[PDB]
Amino acid sequence: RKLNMSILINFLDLLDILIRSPGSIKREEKLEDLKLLFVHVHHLINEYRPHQARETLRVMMEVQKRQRLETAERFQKH
Amino acid sequence: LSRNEIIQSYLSRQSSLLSSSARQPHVLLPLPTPTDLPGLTREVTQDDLDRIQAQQWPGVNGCEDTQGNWYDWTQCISLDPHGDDGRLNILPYVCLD
Amino acid sequence: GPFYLMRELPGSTELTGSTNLITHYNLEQAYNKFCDLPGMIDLPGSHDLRSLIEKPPILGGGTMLSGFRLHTGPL
Amino acid sequence: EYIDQGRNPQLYTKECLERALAKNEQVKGKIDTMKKFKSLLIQELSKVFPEDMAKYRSIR
Repeated sequence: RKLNMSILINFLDLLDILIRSPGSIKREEKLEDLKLLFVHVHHLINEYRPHQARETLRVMMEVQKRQRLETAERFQKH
Repeated sequence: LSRNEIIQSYLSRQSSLLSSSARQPHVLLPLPTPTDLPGLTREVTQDDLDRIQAQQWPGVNGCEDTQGNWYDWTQCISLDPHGDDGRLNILPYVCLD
Repeated sequence: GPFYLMRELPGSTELTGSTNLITHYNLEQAYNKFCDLPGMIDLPGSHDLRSLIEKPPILGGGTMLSGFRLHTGPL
Repeated sequence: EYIDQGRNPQLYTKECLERALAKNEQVKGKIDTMKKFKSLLIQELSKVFPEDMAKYRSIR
């Protein structure tokens, strides 16, 4: 998140520079380097990290069954 | 970023709300020392679970906050962790979508 | 200051079109010798039927009836 | 031949003036956006975490 904020700030600074000094022709080349960062962005913010935590939740899944077993304990109370 | 209008602004706002999402006290959960990789090099046991579920540790369940903000592993408590005045029934701490 | 992995600073002042390029074109003397009223008042005016032929040169860039009306002496 | 086609550089001068005005307006808008971004960064720093936001906004 800090890197994304820094990238947004750097994009604003580059836009201000292009508005103030438009003679830069290599800036677009940096976008190609962003492709490398895009690799990391392939796991950036949306829908891939929580699955890892789901691993731990897997154990909790059986705990959910234990919760059902808790209800089954009522049968013993019967 | 070239052509923007009211419909474009509404679409951008909806996309941002879909992708990223009076007290509103944000519980700044700090990196807990009881983990598995660079934590205590130990497996998941009852101690780590009880420390992350009862104490303010975002190890497995989540670091609980004040004002009865109970943030367990699957606790969808109606807290105010967002930056708005809507203390609705938020999703679980894991929020596995 | 600049720590590790810091991006490069652009040039100080490269070829820029944000400056006042109007004065560099030297358009002051043209505006003074015109007097967008200055450019508009110089379209049909030069300085402060033969007339129909002369007006066409500034606009675009029978015979007996016109000759009977050319009765004029020396003055 | 093109310059002697009954025209002048007034159109080019007006286009240059309009481009300069548009560049000034875009620079002002970018400065306002940068100020708003800095304000939002300071707010998020004071709200959630100030170290990372300050390090990213001070010297990138």
